Amino acid sequence: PFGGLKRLPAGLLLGHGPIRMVLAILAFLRFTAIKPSLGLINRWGSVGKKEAMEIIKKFKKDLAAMLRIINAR
Amino acid sequence: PFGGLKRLPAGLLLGHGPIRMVLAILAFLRFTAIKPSLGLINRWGSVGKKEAMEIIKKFKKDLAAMLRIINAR
Repeated sequence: PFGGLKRLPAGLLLGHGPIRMVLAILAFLRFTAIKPSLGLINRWGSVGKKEAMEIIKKFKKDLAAMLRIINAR
Repeated sequence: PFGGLKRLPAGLLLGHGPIRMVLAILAFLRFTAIKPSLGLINRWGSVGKKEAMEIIKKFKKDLAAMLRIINAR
């Protein structure tokens, strides 16, 4: 009925939480052309290049999976 | 400040709202391995293949841009 999340965890949109979820909500804001908060931008600017690259590349493969689901539907 | 979004709009996690934002939050839930609600699943299964392909391909361009920014940092 509600799925795994009733709402975003407190502080996420302000840059607090696990780095993968912070980068995912940053991706969500970019997908929807919404400006992120200052805390979120600070978090984005402070993540190590390596771990962020890994996280975003995995996001890329998640999108690829969604596209395959759409094609196969 | 706190960015253009203090919280997700009402109903979005339950599948209500513009299709781009609904697919963006589905992407977020996939990125973070969180199960979507039945309403979101219904939206996902009901969206036109063409329109969803276009939206998700644009998301792929957004992730490419984020990766570009990380590489530039």
